[PDB]
Amino acid sequence: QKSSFQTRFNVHREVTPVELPNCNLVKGIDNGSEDLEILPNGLAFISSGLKKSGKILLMDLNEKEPAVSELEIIGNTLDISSFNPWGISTFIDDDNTVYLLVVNHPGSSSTVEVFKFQEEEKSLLHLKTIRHKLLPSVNDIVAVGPEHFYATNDHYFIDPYLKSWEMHLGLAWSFVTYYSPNDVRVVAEGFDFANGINISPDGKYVYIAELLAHKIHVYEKHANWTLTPLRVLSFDTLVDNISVDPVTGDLWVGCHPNGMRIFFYDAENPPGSEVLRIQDILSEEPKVTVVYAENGTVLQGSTVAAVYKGKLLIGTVFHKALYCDL
Ligand SMILES: [Br-]
Ligand SMILES: [Br-]
Ligand SMILES: [Ca+2]
Ligand SMILES: [Ca+2]
Repeated sequence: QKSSFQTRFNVHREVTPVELPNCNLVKGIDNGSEDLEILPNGLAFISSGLKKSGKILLMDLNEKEPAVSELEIIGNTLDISSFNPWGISTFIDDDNTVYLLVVNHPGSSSTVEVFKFQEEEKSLLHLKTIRHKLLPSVNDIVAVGPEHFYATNDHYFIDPYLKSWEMHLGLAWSFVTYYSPNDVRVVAEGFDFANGINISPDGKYVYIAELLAHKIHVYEKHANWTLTPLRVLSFDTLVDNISVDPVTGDLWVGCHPNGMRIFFYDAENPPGSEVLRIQDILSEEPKVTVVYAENGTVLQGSTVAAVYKGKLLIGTVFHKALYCDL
C-alpha cells in the first residue's frame, strides 16, 4: 500500500537538468496554461486559470516574441462566470471553420463546450454545451469532428470527495469515451488516471496518457471508431498531456517527474517540469528523448508542450508558460 503509493506518485524522483538555448517566460501567463494546441497556421490556443477568471488565450507563434491575448467568449448559451477550462482540442472543417472544444468544470460536474473561432475578431462564439453520463470527470479530449471526440475521464466518480477516495484506493476505474451526436460509448477502461489523449495525423492511432501508471497506450483506431490496444510505453515520469506534431506524427509530452510535488503543492518544494519527444512510436524500440527538464526554479508543473517552426511552447497546471528555441 504505502509502496504502491510510492511508486504511483514517483515520490523519489529528482530531475536531471536538460537545458535549452533560449527560453523566455510568456508575459501575461501567471495562473496556468494547462493545455494548448497550435493550428497549422501557427495560432496557439491555451487554456488557463484552471481550478483571475478561467480564460482561453491566443498567441500568434509567427510573431517575433508572441504576446498573449485573452479571447472574448461571446454567446448566451454559456455562463462565463463559472468557466473553468482544462483540456482542449481543435477541429478544422472542410470549409475551414475552426472549432475549439474545451473541457469545462463549472463546479463539481464536467462538460465539453464547443466554440467557433472567429479569427478576424479574436473571439470564440459558444455553440453548444455537451454533457453525458459517460463523461463524468472529463480531463482532456481529442476532436475528430465539430461535436465528435474521444475524452478521457480521469475518475469514475463525479463527487470530489469520492474521487479522492477512488484515487487513493488505486481502483483504476478511469476510462475513455467516444462521443458523437448519435453514438456515445466507452472505448477503453481500467486506467489509473487517464488524462492526455491525442490522435495520429492519419487518424489511425489514438494515444492515451495514464498519469499514475506512467504509461502511454497506443490504440489502433478503426473505421467504426472503436479502439483496440496495440502498444504500451512506460516511463519514469507522470505523463500528462500529449501533443502530436502533424508533419512527423511525433509525440510531445508534458510530464511531472515527481507526483508528490504536483499533487501536494508546497511552495518551498514546487513541482519541476519535463518534456519528452517520442518518435517511431510503432517500432520495436520507440525513441524517447528528454527535450527539456528542470526542477521548477523557472517553470513549475509542466503539463503540455508543443512545437512550431523550431520553437517549443510549454504550459503548466497553475503557474506560467515557457517559449524556447529548440
Ligand atoms: Br459521484
Ligand atoms: Br518534480
Ligand atoms: Ca488536449
Ligand atoms: Ca492534466
